[PDB]
Amino acid sequence: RGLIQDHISAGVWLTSKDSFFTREQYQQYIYGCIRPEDGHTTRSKIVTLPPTIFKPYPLWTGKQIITTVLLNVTPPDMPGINLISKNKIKNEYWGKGSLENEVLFKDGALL
Amino acid sequence: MIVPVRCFSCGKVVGDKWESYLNLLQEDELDEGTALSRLGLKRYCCRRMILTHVDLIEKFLRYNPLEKR
Amino acid sequence: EEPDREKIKLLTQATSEDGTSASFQIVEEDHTLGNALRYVIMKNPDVEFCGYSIPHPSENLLNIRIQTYGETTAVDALQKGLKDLMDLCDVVESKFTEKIKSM
Amino acid sequence: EWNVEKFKKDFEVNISSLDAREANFDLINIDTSIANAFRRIMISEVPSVAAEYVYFFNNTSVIQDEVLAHRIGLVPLKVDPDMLTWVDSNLPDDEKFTDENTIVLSLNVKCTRNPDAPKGSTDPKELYNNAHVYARDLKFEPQGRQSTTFADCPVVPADPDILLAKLRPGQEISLKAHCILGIGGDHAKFSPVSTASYRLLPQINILQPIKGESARRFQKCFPPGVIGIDEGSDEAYVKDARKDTVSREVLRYEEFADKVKLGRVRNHFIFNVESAGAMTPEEIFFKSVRILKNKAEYLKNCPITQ
Amino acid sequence: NTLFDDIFQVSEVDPGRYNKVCRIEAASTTQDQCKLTLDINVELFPVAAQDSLTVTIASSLNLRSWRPPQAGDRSLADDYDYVMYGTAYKFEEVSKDLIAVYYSFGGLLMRLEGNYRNLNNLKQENAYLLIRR
Ligand SMILES: [Zn+2]
Repeated sequence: RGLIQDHISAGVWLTSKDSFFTREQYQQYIYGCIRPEDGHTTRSKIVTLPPTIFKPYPLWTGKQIITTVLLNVTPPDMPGINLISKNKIKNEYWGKGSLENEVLFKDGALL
Repeated sequence: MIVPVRCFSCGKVVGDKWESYLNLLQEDELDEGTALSRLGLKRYCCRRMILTHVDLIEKFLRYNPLEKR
Repeated sequence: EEPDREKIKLLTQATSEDGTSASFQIVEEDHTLGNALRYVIMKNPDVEFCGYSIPHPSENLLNIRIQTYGETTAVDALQKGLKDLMDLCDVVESKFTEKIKSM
Repeated sequence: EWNVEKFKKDFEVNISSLDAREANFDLINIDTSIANAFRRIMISEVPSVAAEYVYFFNNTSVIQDEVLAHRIGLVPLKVDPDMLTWVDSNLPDDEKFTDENTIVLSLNVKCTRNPDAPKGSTDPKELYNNAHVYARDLKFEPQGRQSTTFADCPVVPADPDILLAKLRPGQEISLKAHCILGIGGDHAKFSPVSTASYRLLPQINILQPIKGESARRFQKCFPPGVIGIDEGSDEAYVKDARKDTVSREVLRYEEFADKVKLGRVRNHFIFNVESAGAMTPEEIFFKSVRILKNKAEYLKNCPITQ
Repeated sequence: NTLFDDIFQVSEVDPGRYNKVCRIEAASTTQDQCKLTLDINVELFPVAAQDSLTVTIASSLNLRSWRPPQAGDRSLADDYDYVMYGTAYKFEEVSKDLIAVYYSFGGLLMRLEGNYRNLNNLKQENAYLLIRR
C-alpha cells in the first residue's frame, strides 16, 4: 500500500533541492495537507520550522515541507525517525558532484 | 444531431454561425479557414466546433412520418 | 435577516482557549474567497500562520485556520482580513471606474 | 509597510480596448489571488438570466424534447439581469413564478409546405414554410408590471440567428419557457461571459544584444511587432512584449537560447473579458468586484457561530 | 556566537541540472586545508568562479519560534548577504587531524573540510550560515 503515478512524480518534483517555497506557499501547502480539526495531528495547534534561507527572502525547501508534515503527524512525546534509505534515481542525473540518492532522515527531518 | 448552440470548451454562442458559414463555403467560394476567421471563431475550441460539424439532422428529417410520401 | 448562524462555524476541535488558534468553517465557498482572504490575512503582521483547505470539492465547504500570537485574536485577525478585502475591492472598483471615465 | 493605501498607490489599471462585447484591460500590481478571484467570479458567480423550465405542449419534430429544452436553455437572452430577483424553492410552484422573478417566452411554430418552389430542394426555406426554427422565434410574453418595465427593454435573444430546430411539414413545436435568474456556477447556461481569462504580461529579457541580420533574424522568430529593430547596428529591441504569445519558438535556435530569457510579470495581468451579449463586459467586471466586496461584507456581518 | 569565519575563493560553480541552485566548490585563501562544497540558490545570490565569499558559521543571529524581520531590530544577518539555517548530520575524518563537517539546509548541503578549526564547530542542532560578497 503506497502512493501511485502522479503522487510519485509529485514527490520527485517537490523534494528536489530546486523546489523553494515562500512562507505563504509553505504554510498554505501545510494546512492544505494537515487539518487539526480533523484529528490529523497530535498537537491541537500548528508548528512550523525556520526558513531554509533567512536572507534576501525567507525560503523553505520541499524537504522542509516533508519535515513539517512528519513533525506534525508524529507524537510530540517521541523523537524523529532516523533512516538512511536510497532512491531509484542515480546521483549522476543531478550533476557531476550532486549527491541525491542517499535519503537521510535525522530526528524527523529529511536532510 | 444539430449544430451545437455553444462551443463546449470556450462558451461562445456558435449556433448562429452555421448557415452563414455554409453559405460562405458555397456562395463566396471561400475556404474553411478563412470562413471561420470571418465568423470570429478565433479560438480552436470554436474553430473546431463549426469546422468538424456533421449536420446529420438533414439525413434524419427525410424520415418524417407525419407527411405522405 | 437573522445573523447567519450557519455560514461560519468555529471548530472547537481546532480552537485554543487562550485565544490565538482557530479553524473556521464557511459553507458554500472555495478558493474564490479563500485564497484572496488568506492572501490579505498574511498581510497582518500579527498572523503567525494562516491558510485554507477544502475538505472535499463535492462537499462545497471551506476551512480557514488562523493561529496567531497573543497580540491579536483569530476572530479579530479574520475581521482584519475582511475589512482589508472590502476596502481593497473598493480601491479596485474606484480605479476601474476612473479609467473607464478617462477613455 | 503594507497598507491598503500603499496598494492603492501601487495598483494600476490600463484599459487597452473596450468594445460593447469585449474588454481587454490590465490590472497592474495586484495579487494573483485577486485576479483569479475576479475571473472565477465573472465566470461562475455573476448572475445571468437564462431559460430554465421549458413547458412543452406538443413536439412532433425529429428532435428530442429534452435536447430541444437544453438548447433553448443555452440561448443567451439580452436581459439586464437586475430586472429580476431570485426565485426561491421553499415554496409552491404557484408562488415560485411571478412577474418579479420569471420571464415567459412562447414558441408556437407549425411547419408547412410551400406552394411549389422552382426545381425541388431549392433549399429548405423555399420548399417549406417555417422550416427553420430560430431563437428569433421566441416571442416574449410579459405579465403586467414587467410588461410596462420592459416597454423600453423588450426581451430578445442576444443572437436571434441561432438555429434552434429544423422541422418538416406537419411537424409542430409549442412550448413555453420560463427564464429565471441564475449563476454560471450552478449551470454553465447562466455564465454571462463567453471567455473571461487573464494572462501574465510576457517579459523578454535580452541577456546580450543581437544585431544586423541575426537581430532581424531573431525578430522574425516572434509575432510580427513584438521585436522591433530601429537600426540593428546597436540593438534589436522589443516594440511591445504584450503582442507575444509565448510560443517559445525562439528557443529552437542556439543563436538565441543562450542570449535570451523568457519570463512574465507576476504583478501585471492582462484580462480579456468577452460578453455573450446579456451584459457589457465591463459591467460584468463591475458586478464581479462588487460581488467579492458584498461577500466580504456578508462575512463581516455574520456572527461567528460555535 | 561565531564558530567559524573565513574569506573563500570560489574555484567552481556547477549548476548541476537545476535552474536556481548551484554546487559551489571553494577553497580558503587563508588556510590550505580549509575546503568548502556548498549548494546555494544563485538566483537569490549569484556567484561566479574565482570570486570572494566571506563565509561565517555562527550558532545564532544573536548580537522555539521565528519572526519575519522588523525594522525595530537587527541581527547578525544585517552584516551579511546570504543566510541559511541548517543542521549538521555527518562528521568524517580525513586524517589523524583532517575532519570534514556536513550541514544540510533543508537539503542544501555543505561540506567543510578542515582538521582542527572544527573544534569550535562541533555538531549542533542548528548552524547559521552567513555569506558576504
Ligand atoms: Zn470555442
